[PDB]
Amino acid sequence: EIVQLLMEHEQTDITSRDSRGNNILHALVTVAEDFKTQNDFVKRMYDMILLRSGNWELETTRNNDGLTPLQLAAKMGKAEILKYILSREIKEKRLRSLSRKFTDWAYGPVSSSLYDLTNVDTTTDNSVLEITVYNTN
Amino acid sequence: ERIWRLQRARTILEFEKMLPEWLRSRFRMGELCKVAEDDFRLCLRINEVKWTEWKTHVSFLNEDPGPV
Amino acid sequence: RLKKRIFAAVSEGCVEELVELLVELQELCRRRVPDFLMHKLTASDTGKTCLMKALLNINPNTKEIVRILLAFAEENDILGRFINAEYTEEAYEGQTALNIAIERRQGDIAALLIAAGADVNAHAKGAFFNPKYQHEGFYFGETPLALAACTNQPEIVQLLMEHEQTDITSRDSRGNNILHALVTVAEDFKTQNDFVKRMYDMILLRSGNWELETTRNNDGLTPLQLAAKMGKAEILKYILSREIKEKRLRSLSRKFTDWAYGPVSSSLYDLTNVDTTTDNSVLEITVYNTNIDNRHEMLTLEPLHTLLHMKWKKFAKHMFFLSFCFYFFYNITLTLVSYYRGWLQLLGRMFVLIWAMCISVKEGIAIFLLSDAWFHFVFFIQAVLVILSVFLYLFAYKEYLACLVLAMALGWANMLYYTRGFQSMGMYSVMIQKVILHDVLKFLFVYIVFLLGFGVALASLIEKCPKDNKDCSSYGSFSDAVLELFKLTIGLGDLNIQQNSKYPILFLFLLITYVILTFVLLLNMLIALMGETVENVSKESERIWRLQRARTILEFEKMLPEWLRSRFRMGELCKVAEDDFRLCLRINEVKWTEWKTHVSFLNEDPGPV
Repeated sequence: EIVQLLMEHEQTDITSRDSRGNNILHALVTVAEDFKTQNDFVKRMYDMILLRSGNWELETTRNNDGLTPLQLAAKMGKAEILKYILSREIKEKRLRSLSRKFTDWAYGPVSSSLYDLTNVDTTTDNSVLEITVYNTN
Repeated sequence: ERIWRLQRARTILEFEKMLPEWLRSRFRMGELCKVAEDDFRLCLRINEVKWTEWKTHVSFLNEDPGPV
Repeated sequence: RLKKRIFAAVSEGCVEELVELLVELQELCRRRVPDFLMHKLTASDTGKTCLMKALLNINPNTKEIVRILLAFAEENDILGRFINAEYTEEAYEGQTALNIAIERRQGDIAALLIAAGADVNAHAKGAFFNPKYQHEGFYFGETPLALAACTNQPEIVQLLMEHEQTDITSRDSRGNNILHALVTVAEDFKTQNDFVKRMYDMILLRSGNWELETTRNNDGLTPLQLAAKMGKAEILKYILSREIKEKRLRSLSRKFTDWAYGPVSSSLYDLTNVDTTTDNSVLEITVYNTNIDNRHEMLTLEPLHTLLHMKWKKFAKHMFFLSFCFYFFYNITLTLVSYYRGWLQLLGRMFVLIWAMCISVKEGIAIFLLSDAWFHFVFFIQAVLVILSVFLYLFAYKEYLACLVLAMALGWANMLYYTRGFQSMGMYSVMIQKVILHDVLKFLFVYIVFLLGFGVALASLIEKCPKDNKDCSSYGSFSDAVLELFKLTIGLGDLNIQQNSKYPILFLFLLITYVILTFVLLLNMLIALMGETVENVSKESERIWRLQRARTILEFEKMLPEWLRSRFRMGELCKVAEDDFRLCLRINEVKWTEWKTHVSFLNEDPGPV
């Protein structure tokens, strides 16, 4: 409710980066240590916030470490949140641009779940695949 | 199994980084696909099945349902 | 200009008024004849129509759009020529608006179409409709009814089977019918939550004939036989265990109950295609099936299990012990021969030759009809070596002893196959096979490469001059070095500070490393063994053992002629209502929990007589 209030307030700054360089979503990604401890409320908040901000600006940012919150999800052990971020399907035609998980082919129980490889394809200076696989701890 | 697949992945990536860009460019598993609002991006097609939940698909990009 | 506009108006489905004015414009441009407007509306690439595009692109407003389109096509009198249209593409071939509507799970629209003259018996013959590899394709049987069946849509099935124009017995391009398709689709109980059994039941209750299950596909198989060739289990329990209290449809139910005084009752079952009689049978098909790991649960059922037990208690045990006795005496005579190398010996040799020819030809026919079968090749190799020994015995050759002996030892090893009879010994032998297949081979391969490496190493170091004395040089010959290593692994090897060596320290170190590596390697075959065994030992042993038992039982049963078989038949004929005579196996079971009065029972007098 308070999040709804703040994002309804005009003086709010959504894209504000902290002294550590992190943004809102970066914090949440630091926060979700495990599914059992929090009963998975954070994914709901991530979803609500992205639905309340229809831009790619947030996911496009980099912290002072030079990493996307997705890249930060890799640098940490965030798993369920990552399952949500990669598997993201939106029926809303206004915000459908955001959903990475597409479904373009379906005759019945069979379907084509089409996914997005932008920063994952091992192309631009790092990748979720490379980052994770070469990560430690 | 877990640590084994981890090692497999790591060494797969080692081999993959051993290669140049042009060969790499030829071996790319990514298949570009169009998306609404003139949005073009790279994607990997997958095909899965679910027998339990029957949910009519209202949102689908490709009208003609087939891989031709 | 308009056609793309039509398809886009439908893809958005935002306005029927756009389509009202555009249909007015189409009627105006139709002054040019129905095929003219038909092609103007039709996509010439795939044969697709707007209505197809409509029931593909779904929204709340669709129903009104469909009513509009259909009223328009009716005013133009192209209603028949339009709706029944199907795709011209390869994969898409044949599917109509109805199949699209059902893939999108809209029943009321289907009712409107059927009222508008839709074709229910339309077949979908296409790559996507008749695919292979079970991926990138979907097979429902190539008729709309089967689609509703597989997709858990009972109401539509009731409608279709209530329509007279429907064809229930329609067979597809693959030769399958409705029931075959469902049998193909019953992959597992958990994934589908067992709705198909309900549909099978409703369908049979809607069709009071044996016609369907009496059919055969182009592969020449009933849906039941198709369930056997597949891994369908839960459906099969229903197909065999089928009890109907309804006196009108009671002729179908295979599970009869004619005897009941209380918790005790006689559940009488039917053996028609299962009694190993008419060119194949569910028992034979299943047992000789491959690529199915569910064969155990298939055989856990009441009728088949009891058949196997009844046959074992009838004849088969005698035949098994009989063959065991023959083979026992055979290999014993072989031992006597091999150890002592008058008239008795000649007759014994003749018996040996005859029995060897018998088994050799049996295993040859088996191979021609062709690792659970590992024994057949072993018996064959044995008999081959036996006849070879006989040939070389007559000839002035020294190799006759070798092949003879090898075959003899191989036979004493084959004795384990006969040890497979006993229950405990059965699981024991299954453990032997599983161990020597999975666990040991890794150990032996990797042990051998270690052995070769450390052997060449030791030999090279030992390559120092023996000084004209072979005894001074141990590990001289590579084979001798490997022998010393294996001897050491046993624990008889000679460990000593080597002589005629340039680097005795390195020799010792390499040797020790070989010992340690061998030991840990042994420890790791052990750890892998325990991990697999803790679960696979108990369960897999019993199941695989019973499977082998069944296979051998059926082998013995196929060895026999028809008249003896006819005398040993476990089937006992029984009468059923409507002058229905059928073969059956009586079973008696008990249930102490559910008290349900028996209203339906054939035999008035409740007793074995």
